[PDB]
Amino acid sequence: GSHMPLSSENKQKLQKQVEFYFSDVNVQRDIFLKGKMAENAEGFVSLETLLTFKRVNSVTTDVKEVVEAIRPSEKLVLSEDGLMVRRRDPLP
Repeated sequence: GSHMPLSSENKQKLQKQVEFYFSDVNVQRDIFLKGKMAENAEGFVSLETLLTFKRVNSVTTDVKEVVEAIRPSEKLVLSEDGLMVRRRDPLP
């Protein structure tokens, strides 16, 4: 969308896609994602990593748009510097 913005509705759609990858059901089956989460004790995963996932990549290629899409979430928490995101809740 280099030429057009990511609307509020599309931000909400992307928000749910990020929540999808981090959901209790999915995360427990994702060896790659769990591997990234285990790189630090807070379970933070870089937004650039998220940009490589299909459901995110089809919507945006800019970490800054991912930050705006994610912020409203009550299931995810952004790092102080806005370059990473983690689950609000501990692994099941």
